Amino acid sequence: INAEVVSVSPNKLKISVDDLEEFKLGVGSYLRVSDNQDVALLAIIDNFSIEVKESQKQKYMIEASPIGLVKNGKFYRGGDSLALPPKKVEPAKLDEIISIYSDSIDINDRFTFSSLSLNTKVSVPVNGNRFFNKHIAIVGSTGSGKSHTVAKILQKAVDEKQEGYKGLNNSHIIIFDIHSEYENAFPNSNVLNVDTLTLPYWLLNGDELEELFLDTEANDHNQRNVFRQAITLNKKIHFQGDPATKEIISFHSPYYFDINEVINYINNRNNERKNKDNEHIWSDEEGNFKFDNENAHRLFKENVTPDGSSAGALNGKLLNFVDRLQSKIFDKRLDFILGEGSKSVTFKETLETLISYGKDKSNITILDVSGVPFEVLSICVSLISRLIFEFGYHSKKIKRIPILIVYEEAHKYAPKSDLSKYRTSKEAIERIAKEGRKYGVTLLLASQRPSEISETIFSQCNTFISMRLTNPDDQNYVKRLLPDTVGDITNLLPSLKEGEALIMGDSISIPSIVKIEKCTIPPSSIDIKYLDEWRKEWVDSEFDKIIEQWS
Amino acid sequence: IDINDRFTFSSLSLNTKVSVPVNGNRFFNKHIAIVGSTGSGKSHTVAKILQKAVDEKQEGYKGLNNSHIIIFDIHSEYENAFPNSNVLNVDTLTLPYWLLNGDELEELFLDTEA
Repeated sequence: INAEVVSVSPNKLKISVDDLEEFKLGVGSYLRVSDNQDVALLAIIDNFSIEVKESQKQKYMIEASPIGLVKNGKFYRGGDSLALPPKKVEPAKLDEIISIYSDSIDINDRFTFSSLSLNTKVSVPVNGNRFFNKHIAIVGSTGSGKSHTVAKILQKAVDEKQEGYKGLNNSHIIIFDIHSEYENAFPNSNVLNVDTLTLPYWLLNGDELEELFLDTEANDHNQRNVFRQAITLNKKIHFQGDPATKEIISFHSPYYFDINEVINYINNRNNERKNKDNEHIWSDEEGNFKFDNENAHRLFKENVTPDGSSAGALNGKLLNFVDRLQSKIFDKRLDFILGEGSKSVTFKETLETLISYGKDKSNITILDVSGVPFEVLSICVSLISRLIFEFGYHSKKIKRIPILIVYEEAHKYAPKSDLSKYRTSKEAIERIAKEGRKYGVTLLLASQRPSEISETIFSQCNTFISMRLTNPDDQNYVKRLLPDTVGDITNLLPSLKEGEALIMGDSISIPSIVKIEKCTIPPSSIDIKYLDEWRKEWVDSEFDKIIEQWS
Repeated sequence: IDINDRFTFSSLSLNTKVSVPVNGNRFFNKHIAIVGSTGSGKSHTVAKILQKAVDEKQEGYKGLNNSHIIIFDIHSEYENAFPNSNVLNVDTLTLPYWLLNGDELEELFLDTEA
């Protein structure tokens, strides 16, 4: 009567308020509709309105959305028919808001890293087991502090430990940051950039190893056919294992090979010669032989001279091929993956760095891919993604350790586009998403452009923490891909504050607008302060020093 | 499909309760194509039809039926699949040269280029 619900729809609650000051508050506040005790329905507020009757004081309209009903402290989603035209409205108390989030998850499995935006005092704990074992997607536009949330979750991930022992916990954290953002956020972490990390070229699969050395645009099927052939025979001779395994070895099979002998194989095939017997005869100081699958290993050496007065069938068709590989094998930017240390490294040492079980075991491994060239960025981010998945695949085989692969700027690796330069990372990250949940290898898509991420990869993640999203194309992409929704809270995305997040999913009890805790040590990236350097005087001695290094 | 004609070797993936028979009279008499990349279990699915065709026997007798499947396997992948089968590798199989025609005999022995 004084303040009464006048429209009870199963999705929208429209109530009558005579005066707000006596009623007590903003958009998104929680409302309780119960004049009868022992049961209540909790409704979040959509919007206010004012209808003027022109004969009395104006009545403030409050449209609310029922998020669910509470019975004896237990929150159940849905809208019951117990609501009647004689109902009462008043703001929900702090203890009833607390009971929505506190009672749903047990004390041991609570994982709190934020608080409600409407009321700071109430803290929202997410179900930690359901949050981490399932894939997470943290999308929010630039300037919204998205990387602060990806940090503050991970600082709470390391700090979440068992009470039995204090120290380095069970987890493992791998971050693929391009902006070098999380160096300051985790100072005790193990950081690997191009100058120290040495990936092996032979661990690349068939899809990965083709695009590292070739391009699909300027290479025909006959041009690549020797390249699959040349590596395949080089794999078997360097294979020191049992002969009962070597027949399964192919170009897709990750076994060690020497790339420089493959270059000599391509270069020698560029200079192949036909004799009077019409056979690719070959000459070296050890003897005289013909080109065959048995005697192809002595072709791999450099000191092989062609003999014959007539050219071969595949002669001269590989000079463009070998020079393409010749440029990459001494490309100084590709020294981390085709260098001398890549031949000398082992698979044990390769996985000892990415997992970081070395001299300084740390929870968090940072793979700074800023120095990686952009044409091969989608390959190193694909090789490591497969390697941790293969580590996760074989960790349960030797046990018959969850690893979070944080993908900073995840749309750069896994885009909606189907271009061949992003082909390697998109299908490998799909294997992390679709399959790796049961092997313990779980991911974290952190990106400021969610709409560039492919839908298949993005939808698999079921817990959706979102900061301010204000690009209209980004908003329509995320709001279409939602597993759950509450009426007027997805429209609040461009109006979110700094550090204020929207987190939904089956881990959290109810979708809500939360405020992530402020980072004591924020993920600040050290950059070239352009206006600070440009304000200084003209540096002239430093130009001569650069060219000498270049030369 | 008639009762004597039904040849079930699989079940629906979206509903495993229902069995999916094929017209086995029209299944084998017209040519079959099994297609799938490595690691897809295609060798298991290829073998499964061949066990079921072998086990497809009339109840009036106990023993061998009239199954005749000849396998050109290049990866040596179904030697362990069928224990009652005969495997003929190179030291046991014997191929006469005189049964080759002149088109095969020219390629096996000589080269026209030299």
